[PDB]
Amino acid sequence: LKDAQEKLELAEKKATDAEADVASLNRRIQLVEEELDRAQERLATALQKLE
Amino acid sequence: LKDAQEKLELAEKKATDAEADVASLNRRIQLVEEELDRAQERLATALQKLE
Amino acid sequence: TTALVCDNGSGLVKAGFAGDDAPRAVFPSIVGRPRHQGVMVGMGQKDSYVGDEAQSKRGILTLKYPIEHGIITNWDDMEKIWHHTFYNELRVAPEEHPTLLTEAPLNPKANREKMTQIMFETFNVPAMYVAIQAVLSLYASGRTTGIVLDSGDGVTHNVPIYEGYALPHAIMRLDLAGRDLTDYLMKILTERGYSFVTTAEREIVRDIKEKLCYVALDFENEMATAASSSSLEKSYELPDGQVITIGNERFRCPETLFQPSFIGMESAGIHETTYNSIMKCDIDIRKDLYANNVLSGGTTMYPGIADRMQKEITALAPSTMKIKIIAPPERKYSVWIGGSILASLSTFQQMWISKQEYDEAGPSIVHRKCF
Ligand SMILES: Nc1ncnc2c1ncn2[C@@H]1O[C@H](COP(=O)(O)OP(=O)(O)O)[C@@H](O)[C@H]1O
Ligand SMILES: [Mg+2]
Repeated sequence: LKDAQEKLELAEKKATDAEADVASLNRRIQLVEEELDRAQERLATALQKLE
Repeated sequence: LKDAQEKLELAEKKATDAEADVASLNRRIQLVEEELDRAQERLATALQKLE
Repeated sequence: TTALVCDNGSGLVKAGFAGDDAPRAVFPSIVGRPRHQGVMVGMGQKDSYVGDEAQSKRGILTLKYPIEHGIITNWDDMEKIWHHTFYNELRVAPEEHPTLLTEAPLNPKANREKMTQIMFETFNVPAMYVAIQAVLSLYASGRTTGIVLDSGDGVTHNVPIYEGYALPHAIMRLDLAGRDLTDYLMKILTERGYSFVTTAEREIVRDIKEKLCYVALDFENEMATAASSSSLEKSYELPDGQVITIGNERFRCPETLFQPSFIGMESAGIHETTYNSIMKCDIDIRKDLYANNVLSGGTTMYPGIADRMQKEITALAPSTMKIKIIAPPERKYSVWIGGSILASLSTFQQMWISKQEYDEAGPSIVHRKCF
């Protein structure tokens, strides 16, 4: 159907936009993982200085 | 119709795939943000101890 | 057996069996009698189309919601809606299933008592329980603390909870919600020439609001930009053609949430009633409430609200506290998912209001220990 055709096209476009946000969330995940590792290391050094 | 049928099915599968991806990535971003914040609280504890 | 997790709401009735992920049947709660005369004989014309059937024949009906602001104003229509929900959208007789309705905070008692009396006398359920619409939305997030802003379509209420202990003196219920935003959008569309008056065209304005409107991060800058460029004007095709172009009406409709002076309401926006609700709490649980602010309800689905609200609260709150706004993608059905989780618990299985208890104490049992 023509309207179902437009709807399916719009939904697939919405899927692709969700995939673009999937990319952005992947970037957030990776950078925050770097942050997690850096925090582990910095906390270790801070506790050592405490000792 | 058959053309519309295939279009509809493919768009629906793509939409569901994108939704699942973005949802799981949202869960991941939640987890990594939790990592960051809890590490920050450790940082504050260490700062207080050292001072 | 399984429990029926119904959720009356105001604008969309969401129902389904306990233990699933999404409601089984979601349909608008409108009952519309026909208004014209009708000349074809034997067409099988009914006297009232309810639910999703009246959103397809809305051209010749006069739709009227049976729930105004949380409270129920037309009990016969609400009974009709419930009967439809049980028998045609789920096809399970209520004689063999417990029910778990939901109710906004600070609602009139008579509404709740009449609800339980109907459920026990007309539909004759085995046992029913009424729960506050915000605790469920807190269940669904998997938290146990946090202050939840459940901006539905009827009424926006803001219930803070800590460690499972609700704070009854800090509930701030405000009656601005999605319906008032629909009316205000329908009122500001007249500034371009488009006049929607009929109760059927309110649905078209609602669709415009859902598909186009968004919340501006900064209001004055957007007002200045929309008045110079034309990068915002998005067009939309009515149910008959004649596309319309929405200019700066896009972010002015949902801005009413943060400035209720637009529709003449005195109170402060949803950005400041949350901060006031927090400040009424004790001084030692304010950090946790700041960090676990939860959004729910349909009207909080505007694109860009989770950033505007965070910016506003960060402006109001002390600079040291961290402000975090939980906005799950399944916001609309958050209350119902929480209701399913609560009904699926084993510890909760003895809190239902059993029918023999109602027979002994009357409808006023709901205010008693079985809350
Ligand atoms: N995607 C959306 N974008 C903007 N507004 C929406 C969206 N979906 C629903 N709404 C608004 O929310 C209302 C539905 O809210 P809902 O959570 O169903 O209320 P209730 O608490 O009664 O169930 C609708 O009337 C509509 O105005
Ligand atoms: Mg609701």
